[PDB]
Amino acid sequence: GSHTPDESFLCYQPDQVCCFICRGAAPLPSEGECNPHPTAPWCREGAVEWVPYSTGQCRTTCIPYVE
Repeated sequence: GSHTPDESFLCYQPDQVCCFICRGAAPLPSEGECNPHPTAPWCREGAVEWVPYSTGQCRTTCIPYVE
């Protein structure tokens, strides 16, 4: 789409939650779905960044539910 900057997707799993801001890629699903979301206050609140994504470079982290 005329090239777009970084973007984050909040994925959902039967018992997990992932926050990722890619850089030329998309949200890789595994056992649930995902939604559109610029970034995440918790992503930075616990991780930091990323980069290694099959189709592109990303930046963010992953973690279980609230438990």
